[PDB]
Amino acid sequence: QKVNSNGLRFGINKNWISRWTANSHAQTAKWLIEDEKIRNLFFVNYRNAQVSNVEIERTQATVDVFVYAAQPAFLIGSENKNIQKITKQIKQIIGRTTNLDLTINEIGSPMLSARIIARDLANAIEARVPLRTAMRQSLIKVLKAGANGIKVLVSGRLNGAEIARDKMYIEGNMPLSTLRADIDYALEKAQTTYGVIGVKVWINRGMIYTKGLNR
Amino acid sequence: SLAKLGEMRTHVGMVKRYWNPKMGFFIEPERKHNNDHFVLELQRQSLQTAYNYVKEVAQNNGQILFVGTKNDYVKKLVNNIAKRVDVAFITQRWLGGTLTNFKTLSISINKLNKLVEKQAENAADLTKKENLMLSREIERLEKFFGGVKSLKRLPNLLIVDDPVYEKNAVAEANILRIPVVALCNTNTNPELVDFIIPANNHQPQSTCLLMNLLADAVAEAKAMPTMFAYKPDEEIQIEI
Amino acid sequence: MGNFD
Amino acid sequence: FEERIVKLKRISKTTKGGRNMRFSVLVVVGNRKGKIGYGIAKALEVPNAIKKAIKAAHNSLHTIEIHKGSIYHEVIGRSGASRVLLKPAPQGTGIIAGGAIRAIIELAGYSDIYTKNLGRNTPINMIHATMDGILKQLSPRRVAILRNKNLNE
RNA sequence: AUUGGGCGUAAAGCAAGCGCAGGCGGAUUGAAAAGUCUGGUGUUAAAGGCAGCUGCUUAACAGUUGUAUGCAUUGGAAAC
RNA sequence: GGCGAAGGCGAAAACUUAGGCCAUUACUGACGCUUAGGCUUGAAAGUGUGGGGAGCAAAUAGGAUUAGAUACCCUAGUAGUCCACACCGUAAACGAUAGAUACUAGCUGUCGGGGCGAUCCCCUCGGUAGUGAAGUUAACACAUUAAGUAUCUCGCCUGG
RNA sequence: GGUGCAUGGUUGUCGUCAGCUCGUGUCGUGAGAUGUUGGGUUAAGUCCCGCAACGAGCGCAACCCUUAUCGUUAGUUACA
Repeated sequence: QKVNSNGLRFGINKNWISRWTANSHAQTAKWLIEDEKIRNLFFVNYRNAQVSNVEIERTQATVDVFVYAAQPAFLIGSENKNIQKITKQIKQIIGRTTNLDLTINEIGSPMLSARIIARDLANAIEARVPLRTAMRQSLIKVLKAGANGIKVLVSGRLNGAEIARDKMYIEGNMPLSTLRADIDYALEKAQTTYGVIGVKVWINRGMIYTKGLNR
Repeated sequence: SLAKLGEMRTHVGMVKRYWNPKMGFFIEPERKHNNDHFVLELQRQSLQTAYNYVKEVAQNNGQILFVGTKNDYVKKLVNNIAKRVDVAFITQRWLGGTLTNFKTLSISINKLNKLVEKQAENAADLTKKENLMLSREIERLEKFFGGVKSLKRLPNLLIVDDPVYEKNAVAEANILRIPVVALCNTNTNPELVDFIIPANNHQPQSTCLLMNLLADAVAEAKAMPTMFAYKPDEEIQIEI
Repeated sequence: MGNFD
Repeated sequence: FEERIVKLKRISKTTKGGRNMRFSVLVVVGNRKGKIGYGIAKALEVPNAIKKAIKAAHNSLHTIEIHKGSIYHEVIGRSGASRVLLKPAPQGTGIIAGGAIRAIIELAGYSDIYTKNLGRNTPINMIHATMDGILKQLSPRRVAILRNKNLNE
């Protein structure tokens, strides 16, 4: 019944995930599922990508590709094997007229990227790593770098039916009656032989006071 | 030398027959007028012992704190002693977790210091409402912490002006192994106190003299000469 | 212990 | 050091909206040289409770002098209608006690004493009874001091 | 539950009193002889235990040596 | 508030009387505690003989209450409710503390005697009450009228 | 084709009420109280003098948007 903070803070406190526009109700659904195709491909098909976000800008058969990944060593790598294959597959999946021209540039030590934290929690979960040590590791790696409040929840089994352990942990600063509280969020569905575990993490990226503008 | 008698005109008197037998070692005769009377030899010996210990801890060159919550005369008096003797002080109700724990209030003292340095830097870097609100916050913080700002480690020694009303402070002191001296009014528990000063403290006429004597005892650490215990002039007393 | 000095 | 755990009491507090789960843990700390402390901790996770109890026990340390792993005179630890009797043992026979009492005995430093709990079997009560028993011992030099002759006869 | 529990609210003080025997009970002087300790003779069988040896390959075991628990008992020891 | 072994004992008396308390500097000298057995009373109800039924009211009836009124209220009414004889011996018959000899912090209120001595208080021998130390009891809580440490004698507890 | 009496996700509910916790320290052999436990104020645990406690987290309010007022950039495909 609670509201999604990540969706709450979109549009007024962060740059857009996809800020393009074209003619409507003629082809919008096609392009808006085609961008979600690459979104899912970078979110699932490559667990080692550690992509922070996705940004697609389409304008009349001309598209720019913004790709920010915390681990660049498996997109360019050696002998340029990954780039040609993935670009050819994406060209097949989007059309044979547009140009891709992707750009790669690393962010400043993304210990505030909730997405990669959810990825690491999953890599623990399918490794049958117990919840406690994994969450301690994530909390250490996010907090020791220097940042504000975090809170993590896990929902589902813990290798046993009749769920009796699914807690909430918050160890910082996170207001909810202030839109001026820019934050990062991740929700992931870890897979186990017992079912699916929903892991949610909120990591506060600090307070952006005295800005009053969206860029 | 020390332990003058003639000037110390009012040193006895206590509330109506509430004395405890644990102070019977200090009440030799029997009094018919609903009061108590001490013996001068025992109080001079206690004063000498207290002087010895305070000079020892002055040679220690540590930190001292005074406490006080009863009648405002003692409060203003210990304030004076604070501005005669460089020492921390408390003008309001004693706060728990002060001597049995240090971090809990060390962080608060550090926050007050942060506010102090902010005010030092800030002269026109704030709006109107927030400036007044922060000044009020400073006032509220110094209401309990203003005197106690020179301590960076657990204090070596304090004193007690009234063992009765500040039983919390003496209990916390006894919990730790560090000692404390107390202006022991009769009927108090002597087992909690380690150095006993048997003199009147409920009345201010004796409390002022005792406070002045202890301030003079501790004042030698600064190479700053004593005021009383050697001067033939009588002390001042004004109440109405 | 009277001998902290 | 080593710090065995003795009791893990699964408890909770029932308020509006149900039972908030918060279990308690018992720990005892010692150097095997005389220093002894004990700690109670309530928390909703095991390791933080263990750490809190260890810190609390370390904040209540106290040492006892040794008589070659034994106790030279009988002591009984009075604690809430739950008393433990301690009877002297020869110069080396090995440990004899119940689990909690045992761990207490070898962590204190002793290695030979006759122990028997009387009454109930709540762990903290035996802990307090054993503390009372060991505390109420006085060395032969103590009674030598209280008498004119200060020396072993 | 003498050694080693209790009887206010958990099981438990008779609703109380007058109150035989029966168990106790202020202090001393002197004789005392039932307890209390020192003395050995009769035993308390032996075997069985407790310890030390001997032997069957050590042990199991058997034997060996002393070991004690209870009443007579004649001297005495003097506080209870 | 005081006595009474317990229950209880309140208008006024006279009588026969019962047990205390206080100084006992007098007298006798261990006669003092308990006492399962044996006896002395026994809150109320009820039982069997005489007064009375003034009020009261178990039961019975009538009227309302709700599906239900043998109870909840009103009207009367049944013995008993007292005074005399013989019973019956059960009470949450409570301080839920068996009965005596010791000692132990205090503090306050209150009844009697002695001297003191207008009432007002100063003490002592005592009882009746709260407060509240150590100490004790699991806790509540007890405390100079112990549930504290002691000790003695009779009873009771070994699960509903 | 199943089983929310395995699940994620989302949602209803008490309720846009206002309370629910934690860190440190303390009383209590323990449960647990402790802060949050008294009063002044509204919508509030809003704030404050306290009080063996000092702080921190969520709770709402502030900046978020819209409307009611005016100064200015624009006067068109509204003014004319």
